[PDB]
Amino acid sequence: TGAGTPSQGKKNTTTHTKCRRCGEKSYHTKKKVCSSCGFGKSAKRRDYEWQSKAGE
Amino acid sequence: GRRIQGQRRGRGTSTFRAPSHRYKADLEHRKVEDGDVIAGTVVDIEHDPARSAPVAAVEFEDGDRRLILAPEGVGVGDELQVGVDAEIAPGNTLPLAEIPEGVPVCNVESSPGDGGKFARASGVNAQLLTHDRNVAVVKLPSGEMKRLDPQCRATIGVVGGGGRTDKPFVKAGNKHHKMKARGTKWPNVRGVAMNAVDHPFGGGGRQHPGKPKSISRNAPPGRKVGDIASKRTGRGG
Amino acid sequence: RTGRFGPRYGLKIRVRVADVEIKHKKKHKCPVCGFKKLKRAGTGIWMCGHCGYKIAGGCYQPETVAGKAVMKA
RNA sequence: GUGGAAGUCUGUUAGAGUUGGUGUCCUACAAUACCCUCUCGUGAUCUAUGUGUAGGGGUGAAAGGCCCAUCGAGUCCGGCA
RNA sequence: GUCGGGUGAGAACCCCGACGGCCUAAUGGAUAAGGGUUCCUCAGCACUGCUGAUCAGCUGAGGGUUAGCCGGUCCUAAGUCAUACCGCAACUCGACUAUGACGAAAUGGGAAACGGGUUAAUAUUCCCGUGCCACUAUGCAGUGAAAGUUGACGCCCUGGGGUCGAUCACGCUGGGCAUCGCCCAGUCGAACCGUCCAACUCCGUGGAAGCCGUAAUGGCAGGAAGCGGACGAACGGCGGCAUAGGGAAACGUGAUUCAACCUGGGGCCCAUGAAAAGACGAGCAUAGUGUCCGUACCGAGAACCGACACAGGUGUCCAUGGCGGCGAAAGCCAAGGCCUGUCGGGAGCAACCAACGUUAGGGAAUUCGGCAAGUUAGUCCCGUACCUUCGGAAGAAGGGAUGCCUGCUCCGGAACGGAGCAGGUCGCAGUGACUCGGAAGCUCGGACUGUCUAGUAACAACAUAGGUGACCGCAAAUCCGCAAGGACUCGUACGGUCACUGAAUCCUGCCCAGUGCAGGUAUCUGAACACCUCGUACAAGAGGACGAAGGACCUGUCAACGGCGGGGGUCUUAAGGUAGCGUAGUACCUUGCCGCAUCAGUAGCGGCUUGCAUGAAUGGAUUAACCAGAGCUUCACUGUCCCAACGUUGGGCCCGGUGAACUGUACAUUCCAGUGCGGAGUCUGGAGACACCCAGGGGGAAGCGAAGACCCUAUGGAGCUUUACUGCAGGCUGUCGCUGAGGACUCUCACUCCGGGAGGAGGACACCGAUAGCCGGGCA
RNA sequence: CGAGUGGCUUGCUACCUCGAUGUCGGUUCCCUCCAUCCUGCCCGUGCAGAAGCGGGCAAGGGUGAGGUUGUUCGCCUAUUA
RNA sequence: ACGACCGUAUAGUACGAGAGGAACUACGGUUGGUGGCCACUGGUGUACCGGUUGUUCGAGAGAGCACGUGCCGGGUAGCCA
Ligand SMILES: [Cl-]
Ligand SMILES: [Cl-]
Ligand SMILES: [Cl-]
Ligand SMILES: [K+]
Ligand SMILES: [Mg+2]
Ligand SMILES: [Mg+2]
Ligand SMILES: [Mg+2]
Ligand SMILES: [Mg+2]
Ligand SMILES: [Mg+2]
Ligand SMILES: [Mg+2]
Ligand SMILES: [Mg+2]
Ligand SMILES: [Mg+2]
Ligand SMILES: [Mg+2]
Ligand SMILES: [Mg+2]
Ligand SMILES: [Mg+2]
Ligand SMILES: [Mg+2]
Ligand SMILES: [Mg+2]
Ligand SMILES: [Mg+2]
Ligand SMILES: [Mg+2]
Ligand SMILES: [Mg+2]
Ligand SMILES: [Mg+2]
Ligand SMILES: [Mg+2]
Ligand SMILES: [Mg+2]
Ligand SMILES: [Mg+2]
Ligand SMILES: [Mg+2]
Ligand SMILES: [Mg+2]
Ligand SMILES: [Mg+2]
Ligand SMILES: [Mg+2]
Ligand SMILES: [Mg+2]
Ligand SMILES: [Mg+2]
Ligand SMILES: [Mg+2]
Ligand SMILES: [Mg+2]
Ligand SMILES: [Mg+2]
Ligand SMILES: [Mg+2]
Ligand SMILES: [Mg+2]
Ligand SMILES: [Mg+2]
Ligand SMILES: [Mg+2]
Ligand SMILES: [Mg+2]
Ligand SMILES: [Mg+2]
Ligand SMILES: [Mg+2]
Ligand SMILES: [Mg+2]
Ligand SMILES: [Mg+2]
Ligand SMILES: [Mg+2]
Ligand SMILES: [Mg+2]
Ligand SMILES: [Mg+2]
Ligand SMILES: [Mg+2]
Ligand SMILES: [Mg+2]
Ligand SMILES: [Mg+2]
Ligand SMILES: [Mg+2]
Ligand SMILES: [Mg+2]
Ligand SMILES: [Mg+2]
Ligand code: NA
Ligand code: NA
Ligand code: NA
Ligand code: NA
Ligand code: NA
Ligand code: NA
Ligand code: NA
Ligand code: NA
Ligand code: NA
Ligand code: NA
Ligand code: NA
Ligand code: NA
Ligand code: NA
Ligand code: NA
Ligand code: NA
Ligand code: NA
Ligand code: NA
Ligand code: NA
Ligand code: NA
Ligand code: NA
Repeated sequence: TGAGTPSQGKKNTTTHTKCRRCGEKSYHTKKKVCSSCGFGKSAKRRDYEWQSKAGE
Repeated sequence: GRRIQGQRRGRGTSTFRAPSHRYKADLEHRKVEDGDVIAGTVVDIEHDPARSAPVAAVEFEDGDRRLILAPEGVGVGDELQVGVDAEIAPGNTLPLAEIPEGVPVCNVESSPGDGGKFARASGVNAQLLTHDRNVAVVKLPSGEMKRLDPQCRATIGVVGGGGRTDKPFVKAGNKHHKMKARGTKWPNVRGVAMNAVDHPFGGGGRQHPGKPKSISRNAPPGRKVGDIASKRTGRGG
Repeated sequence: RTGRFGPRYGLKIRVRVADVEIKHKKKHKCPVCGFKKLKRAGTGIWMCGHCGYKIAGGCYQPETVAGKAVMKA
């Protein structure tokens, strides 16, 4: 079975959804964790220094 | 290279775990305050999914209902006893001290009260040889002479289901069904049939182990494969 | 017997399956009563269709060479 | 004669698979398609949904196969001009 | 699709009718996910729609989803999270143990709903009628009340009960046809309340010594049949519901086969087939309460995923519509749906191409190869070789039959079930289409079913049962973690870990020198601490004594890595190739030699065989069965070939509409020669050459496509290996701390483990922290 | 032993292309060369004839079908001017 | 746009001890190639006519579908070898 187009047909599973805390469609309803703000994993807000250039 | 299969095992992932939730009971000798008065009646005989051997359901006088590691010859209606003063008949459990030397025994405790550790598989048995006030010498199924506290409890008789190993599996499918009830990854791909990256015996233009198969006791995991600290190999001599 | 295996598996494998299962399926004499009405109910489990007595025995035989040594000793 | 076993047979039942045609297509209907042919089809079977295992780590009946068109070490951003 | 017609400024494709077709597990009906308003109405055509459009899933504006009894909700599953505890430098990190919570919308468990009617769009939700459940209140009854039952369960075979459907018979109602007398539709009516009860189990009677019974197994003096009785089923029968409802009308009665549903019997397991909430147990009247969330529509060749109105992908239920037949098969046809797998018009419609039919005579001559195509075919009777693991081989092979019509026989309760008989009779052909094996032999490989390179490899590769070796007594062996801790393990040697070989059969020789592992070890070597000597008012430092693991040394071990020659009638380096097999899928010489077979055979098979460079679990030989595996031979077959022809359908060609891409330094009508960085349309010499356009098959533009995969180069990269260099985990071992009392010893008090506790085992060891030596491609 | 011609083989060289001039063999279809295998016309003969052998001119036309092998080559069979 | 071969007469002759065995010329035919043609033979011929299986239109009659003829039998014109 082709890994491309033919394998795209079984994709009717809902995972990432609108997050209660940040509003982004990143709340993974299976994991109950937002990949954008960290809701469900961290009280503190998700954020990293690599999200911007080193000297900025 | 990559971690070898024996290393994937330890992580305890689904593939390597036993289907515990499907198991029936943790066969252990009952705890008796003392006196031995404790007796019960066999209510049924069931199949043990964790041992491919029968097991007995018992109702004890004080209302307790527990499955028991069943020796051969136990049937519905029989009355089993557990205690120092328990009669000396198959199916009963008592300390090695109260057991007459020369009698076959099973489900022997390693240390008094641990509920039984030795001789529990199909058709096996231990052999109480010597007594004493300090040491009870038992011969385990492997043939080893084990010195045990005479206070260690045991069950009279040989474990039920003897002869299971006498019949060949005949086909892959039968192994399959058994393997599905154990904490084991099956089937087994030979190391020499793998790539170098996956196993120390992997690689090569043809199949053969790279070095000799006898590996030192001190070899680290990932390398300890083949014949571990073999004192000898082959059949000759 | 082993006839269900057709021409598969080889001699030893199926000669032993037939041997084991023929003994396995033989009429067995019940320990409680004395009637030859004991049938295997499963792995190591035996029962008398006459009185219902359910016993622990060998895997393919109600009595094993070792279970017999017990009675004596 | 009865009985109805089997990783048993035939079988485009459903369903699974993918041998040949090196056919059609090859700015495609399609970033793996179409047709004919062909294999399995009560079992180590096929399948939905839920669920677990995460990157030198998984998973692998082992082909360096697979881990979202990405694999002899995924993807994203950063180190980095 | 066509002919008429409707609307409109405009009609091939928007709508009506007729005629003609397509779809039958779907192109029909109901839905899960997912989409998210795509649903309905009105108004529109700038956008989207493979052409057009008055149409629309498009544009704009409005409207639309109604629940005690359908789902959610509640329960618990694999498993997940939170808090506590502990770890970690630390945490948004981490395992265990407690507690708590979460975790199933088709498709787990589960209190209760049916029928009719209604809208443009909802509907077990609204309306009408009827029924039912739970909780609470009032009243009567009741003291019972928690034991138990249920929820609640695997795979295979099978009996009985039985509804719908389908079919048959006959009657009634309506319709169709019009030489007959046939053919089609209908003939209805729920939940619920009540009642009936087969099977199973049990009781009494009875008293079988051979009877009873089954599809089959089976049953019995431990009490068979028979007889009587208790308990006891359907989504089933029956009555009510119902001068409810529905129908234009009639508004039937019986039967067979019987999905659903109910209830039994048997067989299998080295496999044992959830749990919890809840219900029952545990009466009745009346009344009150029953909130919250979902509900439109699509569910796909246009509403989902695939950038698209994508020929791909995507779960469940309808598996009982008719004929057919073994059939959920083909073919044909209903119901229902559709003409939207959405561009048309024209040319006997050329060449050429895609699918395909038929080809005389020959019959594999084609070709690497029978690739492709063809042959055979269903059912019954007869008959069936070598070989074989006695199963099989086998549908071997081969031979015969096959329709229709008339009258019958047999099996069975019967079928609109099956098996036969006699006579008549038509065709070239009776499995008349459809469905539907070509067959046989030799050799190689792997035993077999199974697995695999999603996307050029399906194989001989992997797996497998079987054979074997290794480790370990459980405070284990093996493995994960930095730690706290963890998998194996609800396990315990008939175990489970680590490896090799790979069914069966006959077998599996010799070698322990090297390497590996393991055991032993007088002596030798062997680190640090402590100790002794020298040195230093101390210290650095030098040296000694003691000596663990390890090494030297010795031994065991090849189904451990591997080895099995040259020379002579021993030497390297331990042995010197045994049974077998052999020009091999291993044989360089090589098309070896002989034979078979063919006109001719580098092929194939058999024999020989000094084997460039076969050989025993790096398994050897051999082998029935199996195989989309490799090679060869024969019969049959045939457009593969001799050698091509004609035809069919879709294109191609012309016309309307729509309308890209690749590619482009410039110039460019070239050809023959030459030259040039040695492979020129363009330079040189000649030749030829009026321009433009259509169709064609692709000679050239070293045609287009891709900063060559080959090769080398770079003090480039990466994956992999090892007795490369250097280090790092991990294991072993000494020492110090925890750590205590009296080169060997006892004890108990820390500490560890077992025990519910009492207490038991062990014990200054072990664990842990620190350090030293050895091993250490496991990893960098 | 000596002198040459060709550019089919092999070797040598490293000029051309590594931002690619698609491989061997086969096939199909076209043109050509002559160092002529057959055919035409001739010369010599150890030329009686017949059948040959050798040589000259000559490229108009012909030079086929098969068995083994991927083979080119080559071996083999029956036809053939 | 024609190449080549076989056969007959020549002739059992010339030649030759014999065995054997020509030629010029004139004829008939074959093969390969070439161009054209379809009276003849043959192929096709989903024009057409018949037979017949399954199913549907109630039967009959007459028809649709079974891949672009359901299958089988025959086959005109044309095109062809
Ligand atoms: Cl096992
Ligand atoms: Cl719902
Ligand atoms: Cl029955
Ligand atoms: K190049
Ligand atoms: Mg991928
Ligand atoms: Mg346990
Ligand atoms: Mg079996
Ligand atoms: Mg498992
Ligand atoms: Mg294996
Ligand atoms: Mg490999
Ligand atoms: Mg390695
Ligand atoms: Mg091997
Ligand atoms: Mg090997
Ligand atoms: Mg099968
Ligand atoms: Mg099949
Ligand atoms: Mg899943
Ligand atoms: Mg590889
Ligand atoms: Mg609409
Ligand atoms: Mg409108
Ligand atoms: Mg919940
Ligand atoms: Mg449910
Ligand atoms: Mg609707
Ligand atoms: Mg709806
Ligand atoms: Mg469409
Ligand atoms: Mg022919
Ligand atoms: Mg040939
Ligand atoms: Mg040929
Ligand atoms: Mg073929
Ligand atoms: Mg009869
Ligand atoms: Mg036929
Ligand atoms: Mg061979
Ligand atoms: Mg195989
Ligand atoms: Mg592939
Ligand atoms: Mg295959
Ligand atoms: Mg393939
Ligand atoms: Mg293998
Ligand atoms: Mg094995
Ligand atoms: Mg075994
Ligand atoms: Mg084994
Ligand atoms: Mg040979
Ligand atoms: Mg050996
Ligand atoms: Mg010029
Ligand atoms: Mg380059
Ligand atoms: Mg390379
Ligand atoms: Mg490198
Ligand atoms: Mg503990
Ligand atoms: Mg390395
Ligand atoms: Mg080119
Ligand atoms: Mg010349
Ligand atoms: Mg010429
Ligand atoms: Mg037709
Ligand atoms: Na290897
Ligand atoms: Na029999
Ligand atoms: Na295919
Ligand atoms: Na990585
Ligand atoms: Na970067
Ligand atoms: Na249209
Ligand atoms: Na009823
Ligand atoms: Na039918
Ligand atoms: Na199979
Ligand atoms: Na050795
Ligand atoms: Na050795
Ligand atoms: Na060897
Ligand atoms: Na297979
Ligand atoms: Na043809
Ligand atoms: Na060209
Ligand atoms: Na690499
Ligand atoms: Na270039
Ligand atoms: Na070529
Ligand atoms: Na010539
Ligand atoms: Na040849």
